[PDB]
Amino acid sequence: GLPVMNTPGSNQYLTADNFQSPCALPEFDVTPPIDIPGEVKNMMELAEIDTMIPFDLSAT
Amino acid sequence: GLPVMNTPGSNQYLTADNFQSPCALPEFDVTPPIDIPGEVKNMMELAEIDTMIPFDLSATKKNTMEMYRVRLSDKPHTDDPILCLSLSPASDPRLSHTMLGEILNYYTHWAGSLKFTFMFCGSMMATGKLLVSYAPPGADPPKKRKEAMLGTHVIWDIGLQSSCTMVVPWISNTTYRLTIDDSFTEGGYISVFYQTRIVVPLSTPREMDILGFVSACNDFSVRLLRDTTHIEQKA
Amino acid sequence: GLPVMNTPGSNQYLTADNFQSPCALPEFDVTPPIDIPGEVKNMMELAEIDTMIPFDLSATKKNTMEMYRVRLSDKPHTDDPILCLSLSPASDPRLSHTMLGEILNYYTHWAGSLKFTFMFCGSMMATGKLLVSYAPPGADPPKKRKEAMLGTHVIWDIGLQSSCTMVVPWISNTTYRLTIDDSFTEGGYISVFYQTRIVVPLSTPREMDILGFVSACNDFSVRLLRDTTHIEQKA
Amino acid sequence: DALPNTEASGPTHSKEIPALTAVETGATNPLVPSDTVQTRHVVQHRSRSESSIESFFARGACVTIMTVDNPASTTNKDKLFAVWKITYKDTVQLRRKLEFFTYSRFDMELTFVVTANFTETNNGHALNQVYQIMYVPPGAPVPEKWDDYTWQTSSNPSIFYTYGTAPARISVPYVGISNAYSHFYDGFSKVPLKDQSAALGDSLYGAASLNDFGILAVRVVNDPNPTKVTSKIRVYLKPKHIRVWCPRPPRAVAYYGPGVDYKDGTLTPLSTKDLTTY
Amino acid sequence: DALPNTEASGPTHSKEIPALTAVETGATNPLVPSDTVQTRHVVQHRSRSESSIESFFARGACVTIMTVDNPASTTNKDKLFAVWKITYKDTVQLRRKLEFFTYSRFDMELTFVVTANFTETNNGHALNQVYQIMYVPPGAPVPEKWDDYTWQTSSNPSIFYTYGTAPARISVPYVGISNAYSHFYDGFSKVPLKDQSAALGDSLYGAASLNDFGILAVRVVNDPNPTKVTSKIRVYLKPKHIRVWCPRPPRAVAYYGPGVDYKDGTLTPLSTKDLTTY
Amino acid sequence: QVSSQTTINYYRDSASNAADRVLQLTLGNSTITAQEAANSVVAYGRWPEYLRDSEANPVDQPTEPEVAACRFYTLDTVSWTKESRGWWWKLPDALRDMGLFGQNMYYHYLGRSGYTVHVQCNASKFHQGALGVFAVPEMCLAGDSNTTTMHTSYQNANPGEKGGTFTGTFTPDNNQTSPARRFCPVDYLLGNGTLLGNAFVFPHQIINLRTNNCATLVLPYVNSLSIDSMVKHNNWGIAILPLAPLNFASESSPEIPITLTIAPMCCEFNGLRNITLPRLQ
Amino acid sequence: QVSSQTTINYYRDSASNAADRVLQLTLGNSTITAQEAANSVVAYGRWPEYLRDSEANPVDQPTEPEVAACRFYTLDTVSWTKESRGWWWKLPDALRDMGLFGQNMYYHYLGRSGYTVHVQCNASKFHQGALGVFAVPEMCLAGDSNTTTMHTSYQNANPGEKGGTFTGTFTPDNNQTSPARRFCPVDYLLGNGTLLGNAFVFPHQIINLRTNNCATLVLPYVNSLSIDSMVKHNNWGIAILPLAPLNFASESSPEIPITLTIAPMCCEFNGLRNITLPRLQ
Amino acid sequence: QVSSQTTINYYRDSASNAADRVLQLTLGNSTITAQEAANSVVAYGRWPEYLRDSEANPVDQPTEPEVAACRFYTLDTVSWTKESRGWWWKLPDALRDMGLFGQNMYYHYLGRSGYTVHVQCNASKFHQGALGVFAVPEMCLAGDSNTTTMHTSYQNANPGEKGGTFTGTFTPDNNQTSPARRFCPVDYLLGNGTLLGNAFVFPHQIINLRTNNCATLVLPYVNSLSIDSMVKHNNWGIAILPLAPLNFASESSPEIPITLTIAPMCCEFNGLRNITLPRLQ
Ligand SMILES: CCCCCCCCCCCCCCCC(=O)O
Ligand SMILES: CCCCCCCCCCCCCCCC(=O)O
Repeated sequence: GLPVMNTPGSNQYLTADNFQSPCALPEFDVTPPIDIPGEVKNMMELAEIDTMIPFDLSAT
Repeated sequence: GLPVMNTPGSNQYLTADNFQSPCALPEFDVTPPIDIPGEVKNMMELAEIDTMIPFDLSATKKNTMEMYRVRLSDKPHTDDPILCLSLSPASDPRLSHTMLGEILNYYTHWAGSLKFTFMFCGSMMATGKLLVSYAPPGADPPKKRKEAMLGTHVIWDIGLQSSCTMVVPWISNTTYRLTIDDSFTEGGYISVFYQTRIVVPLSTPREMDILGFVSACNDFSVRLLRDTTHIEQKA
Repeated sequence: GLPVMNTPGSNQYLTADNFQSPCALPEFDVTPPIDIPGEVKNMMELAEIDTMIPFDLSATKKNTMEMYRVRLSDKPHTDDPILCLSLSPASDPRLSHTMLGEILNYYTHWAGSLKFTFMFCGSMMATGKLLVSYAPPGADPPKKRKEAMLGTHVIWDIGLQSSCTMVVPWISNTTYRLTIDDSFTEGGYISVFYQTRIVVPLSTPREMDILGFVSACNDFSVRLLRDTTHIEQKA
Repeated sequence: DALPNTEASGPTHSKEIPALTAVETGATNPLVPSDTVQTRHVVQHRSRSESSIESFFARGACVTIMTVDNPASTTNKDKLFAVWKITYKDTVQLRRKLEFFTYSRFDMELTFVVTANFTETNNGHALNQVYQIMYVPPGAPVPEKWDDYTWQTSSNPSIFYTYGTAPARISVPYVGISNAYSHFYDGFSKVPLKDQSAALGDSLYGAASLNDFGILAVRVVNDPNPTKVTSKIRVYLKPKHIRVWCPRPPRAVAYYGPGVDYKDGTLTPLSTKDLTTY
Repeated sequence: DALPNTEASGPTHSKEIPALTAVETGATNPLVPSDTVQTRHVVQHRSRSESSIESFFARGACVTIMTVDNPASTTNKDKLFAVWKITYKDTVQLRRKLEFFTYSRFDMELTFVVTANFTETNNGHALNQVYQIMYVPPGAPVPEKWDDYTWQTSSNPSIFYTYGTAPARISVPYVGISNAYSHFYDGFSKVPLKDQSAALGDSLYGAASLNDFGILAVRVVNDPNPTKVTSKIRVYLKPKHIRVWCPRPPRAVAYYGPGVDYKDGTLTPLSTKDLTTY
Repeated sequence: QVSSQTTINYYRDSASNAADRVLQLTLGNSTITAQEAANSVVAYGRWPEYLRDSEANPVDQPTEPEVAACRFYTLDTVSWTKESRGWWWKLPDALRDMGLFGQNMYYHYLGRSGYTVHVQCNASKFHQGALGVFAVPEMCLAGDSNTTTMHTSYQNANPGEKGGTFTGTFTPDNNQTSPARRFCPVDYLLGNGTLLGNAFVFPHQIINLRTNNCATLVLPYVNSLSIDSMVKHNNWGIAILPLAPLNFASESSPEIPITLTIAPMCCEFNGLRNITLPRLQ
Repeated sequence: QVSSQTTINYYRDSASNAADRVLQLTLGNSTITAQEAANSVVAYGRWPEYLRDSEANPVDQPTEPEVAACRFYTLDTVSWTKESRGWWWKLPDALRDMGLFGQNMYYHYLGRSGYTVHVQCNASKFHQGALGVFAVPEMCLAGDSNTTTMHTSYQNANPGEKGGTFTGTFTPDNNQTSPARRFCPVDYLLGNGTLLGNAFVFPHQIINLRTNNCATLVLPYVNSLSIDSMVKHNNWGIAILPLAPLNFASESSPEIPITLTIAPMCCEFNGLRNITLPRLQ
Repeated sequence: QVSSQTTINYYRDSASNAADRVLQLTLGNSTITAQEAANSVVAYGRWPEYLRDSEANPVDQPTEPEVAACRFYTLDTVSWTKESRGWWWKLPDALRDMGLFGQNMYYHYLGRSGYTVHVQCNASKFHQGALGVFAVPEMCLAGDSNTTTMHTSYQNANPGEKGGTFTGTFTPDNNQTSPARRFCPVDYLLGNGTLLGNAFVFPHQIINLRTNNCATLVLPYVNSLSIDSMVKHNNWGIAILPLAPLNFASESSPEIPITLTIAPMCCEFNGLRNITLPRLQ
């Protein structure tokens, strides 16, 4: 067969790697998405919504 | 799936391999680079900057400012060399710690033309001449002006300009030289003599000083990166 | 990631595989090649250079200059062979250590036409003739001139030119011959006889000497590299 | 690249005197061998590729050794997970190579090589161990027990290395908040104001959060065996795509801590050599 | 390549006499079988490909055996890391194959095969070991302890081999300072000058730094176990892209050291054989 | 991509990929002349420039004093006796109580600026000596205590215009009760721990009393950041070390004075607020 | 790249990839004639040539003596008695005290040169013998001590023009106090440890007294280096061994003399300096 | 290469890749006639041919006797009694003392040749029987000793023209002092150890006394080698076995004779020398 050479970093689980993996539910029909109001496409969109500052974090 | 066959050399960590690895910070926005003055794109660019040669690594002077001063005088003319040093830029004790030497000690091969400059830090009325000689290896090292002239040499006039450059050419049987003091790949010898003694008028200091400088020429090069012995992590 | 399947033969070191491996000295500048006289681009080029055959590997002469001399004489004509040797270039004790034999002992197959030259290192007034015969295998080895002539033969005149070439052709049932003394893949026999005795005038030396030479012809070839038994790393 | 060809030269009698210069200015003499010697034409093959910044730094170097053990459940002593603050100033060789230059932008490539060994005289059995290597940026909670919530790695990237396989490896982009890593920083993080307590505003010299990259926490995922098993993760750091700025003179005396300090007895780098002696 | 076809021939009666020549000149006779024998036409299929320089050298050969142990921490004896000076003159077979020719430019491919074994009668446990193989060029510091600074491999290339995986392997270009490796060197590195001490200038015959390639240091990264574990790294060297110059006669008597010396009793290579005996 | 001697990138993130004597210069209302100055050094070959919006981190409109701050301030003079090892002034910490530049740098939070340093020292034809002026970037200096690291205080690490001095020999601050937290830079080590001989890698000039009596250095703004606080971070640093000792007519007490004249160039500021009143003594 | 019987290169570095009687010749002011010389051997088919700049390592202008050094020097004569095993002269070590060539090679550091070796030995039609002259490149020879290796001294390994001799039988230098450090090359082993029979791989000729009385060898400059020191490295080496012993009219004491005439060709030098004065006796 | 049901070759070496009654025939001066011969068998459908230079191993000019050796030699006759199991003649070992063919094969080292075998056996309409003639290539036969293997001698394995016989039952050569080293091929096993029934895979004919009285076989030259020694290697082998026993008029002693006539065809020789004089008795 093809000659290969396993480089360092093989057989490790990195929790930030985008690697394709086999599907455990092949042919699984997927419920189509529907237009649900309020789709957030970035976390910054949440940072731009005003929120009260708990100023008086004192004692009582 | 595809049939493969793990060849020898798999699952080994070689510390000189350019292999792509997964990013642990995906999508990480990167601060853009800015134009910072003084970008060095090659280590040779550092080897070409003159740096004082600590000539007088003897007893007291060693590890003190005095080690950078070569003391001349107004003595009557003599053939005894003013200074001497073997052209082992990476292993010579005087040249080992110069910037050229520091860069060399990270590589095991070097090949090029050196540039020894000398500056005369003396009075304005101190006039004279010197002979700066380079003698390739394979013979008796020069010890008198009689033998030094036969090699490469330059006659430096100390009248107005305070500096003189001797371009030590690339004479070598091998295309490269080892950065270890080696018998086969010797570099040669360099010496400075009085051609005509320094003559100072009256009411003038009678003890000059000349400072050396060693740099690489534009044809220099090194290869086969290695580790340096100048730094040790004690324990 | 991509789905693969390690086939058998993975993670094994085969010492005859041409697999790319990571470089441990990246960017290493390489000294350019220069035209050095005498570049050999094939081992056969060495097998085609004549080399003396140590004919007389007998008792005293063995391991001494004398082993290279075949002694002729002025004796009356006789049918007894001057010399004899089997055509086993790689296992014959005489041909084993010749350059042809040394190259062969690194390969287990050989097939081609050999070139046996003989030089007559005798006096200028020593004239005569010899019969150099090659008899393929499968019969009684020649022991008299009567039987040798029936095979291939060349009549060498020793008048002026000191040398004679016998091209031993490629007669073989197999397309290759083993480099081990073998019964099936025998090479044959080669012998030298007096056709007409050496006749020397008076006041002339009465004991000549002929030196052999064995080389490969331009159609020679070997294959299936192997190890040699001529060198042993004792302990 | 083919270095400049060494052009030919012959006898000259001019008055340009390129040999003599003045070092008082800050410009080095560009003199070449052809100027001061009779030189023959020479085709030049040598190239400076091996000496470029990448080729000079294109080699991983150990930057730390982290000890993590798996004490036997028989002994009540808790497990030892290793928290190592990210920095290249634990060693000398990589530090010395980097401290040639003042600023540097380089992507990084970290490789973890793990080893293990039994400690108790009892030659017991320990099943293959799995190590977790979690990166805790500046601010994220620091694990205090080997089995607390922080190990969930919900946002902290982490690597699971199965001992005995190929060493772990991961790349990282340039993560500096500034526009280049500051190898040296002449200043402070606080300015002691004239109208406040002395303690406030007191900060270590040349210490700034520019080199604040968080910690790296390594633990043995396996719950303790009956036999203690020690292990030592080694981190090898390779700078990729490295650009450097503002060269400096290499360190001559042995390092002392993170700063540019030197110890009392280390101030004798050079060696004895008579002035007139080849 | 298809070797020359064996052309046909027949009876001849000319006076060219190609059979007779003179060996006094240095030119071998180009005679061919068709000239001295009646030869039949033969299409030629045999090729000399297997016998080319590459195919003759395209096989790795062991060049050394390096012993490295991991003594039990119970015994105070220090670890044994192996420093082997790079050379192909430790063995004979590769040396003898190379010493056919006088000069050689060949890239190299080194493969490390490691093996391990327990030594103490106690059948203890030793976790999988990791070996470091570091190349120390000529001049770089030589490690003196298994755990000193020099092992950081800041600039020295190094391989970490996890015992039990595929043998380590790495390629190297032509690293000779000269334009070709000098298998033989007739000369010295110093010339004893008439006006200096005898000791100075005394150098070994045929010894030069042309074959000065530095050392190779191998150690067991794992800190010591309770049970000693020995190991033996074998280095197999394959010349790639090899060009050779100035052939020579192959060695006939057993080698003796690096030079061309031969021992007293080894000067009897040939074997007994009567002159007239098939 | 088949590159010359098949390079395929499999990971989206980029980090995952594989590998002359005469001189006269005028700044504002200040003019400097020198008839025997051996040309100038544009450190790193970059003239100071105003911040360009293409690389602008802050948003606030920058206050450029222009003439009122880009002037030549002459720092105090220092005697170059025979047994003097050197001096060092950190910038812009030196120009902190100099005219309106000090006021601007204390009032404004962020500030960038290049400099033009003119070192002046003149001696007769019968004098003998040579100075070396190096513009060390990010100039750090070693501490005095071997029991602690990076322990120097703000007051001692920022002498002001008075500057500092290099000591011939190291001397640990053995006082363990109230450490002096004071720099102790050895002269030949240059303070940083490197060697003086290599210090020529930095932008530099030499004032050789036989040839020239002045040294001009145009130092651009080098920093990891486009703009940074001037009260905390001292970008550059001038170090004047005598390469060859002073000598004159066999006289064992020769003194000549050395003066510095520093002119901020293309100095910009941002972030105005209450004025910094730091503790310095 | 689909090669004939898919070759893809994955690593940037290249190392990572997968696998006739009459003769008269004049040199300078010297002329050589031979009416029964059996042609010449251009060793390795390469005529000596001056260094070409395309493969020029040093920069210094080369001094080519031309006529003053490219002459035919006749080394001493040697008697070829019946019981003589051979002789060997190393080059250019032989031409070290020969005219101006010796002076040039001692004065100049680096030097390259080809040679033209003419071996002359003439005998009557009634003489019987044969010499073999081999121009061994990089000719090494075995030492005399089995207790040490590469222990030969410079003085003994460079006999000069006197040359050396091959010994019939090996004899260890048993003296352990003051070793002779002297070559002891066995005749049939050729000294190197190889066999004499194979020695014909080297450039060679045969002086067969029945046919020819001379042997001409044009030896180019072969060396790992374009130019190399001549006082250290002896490039070539001439070995004359009698293949068949001398014989004449049943006389047990026949002698004939053998002479060598060596002419440097295209000799170039570099690196002039004080003259080497080596220790040789 | 996308083959039908992606094949990429990664290794240069190829081994690494993945997976009718009337007949009258004249040869030379000999003529054969048969009015009731049932056609001929060109074994393997290949007529004998002279060696073609495209597949010629040796170089020596080949001696083709042509008419002098390509003749029909009639080997001795053998009686086919009722209780006879068979006969076998190896070729060319049978034609070793037949005319000039024997002389040529003994004189010449290498020799190739095809054959034309005509088996003749005639019986009346009242006779009952059937022979099978098989031209076994590389015909080996089993030894007689169970204590040794491949121990047969040259003399016994090459009977000559007399031929051999098949034995009804195996009988070990129990003599352990002087083993007979003699073939003991069992009739139904065919000697090789296979079965007789399958022996029809070989080129063959059947002489059925009711239909035909002759059998012609044109055997080409089959061998791993283009040309091979004739004194060592016996290429073919003729085995005549009676499939059905002879019977005639209820008579218990019926005999008829069987004759062989073998004609070498396209016989070529190489490598002339002294004549082989082998030991055969
Ligand atoms: C342990 C698994 C995940 C690890 C994620 C990457 C760890 C490194 C991230 C910070 C690196 C920045 C500092 C390196 C350069 C420097 O300090 O000069
Ligand atoms: C051990 C890991 C890294 C190793 C790096 C490569 C080691 C070999 C480098 C020098 C090889 C040069 C000498 C080989 C050829 C010879 O001696 O003939």
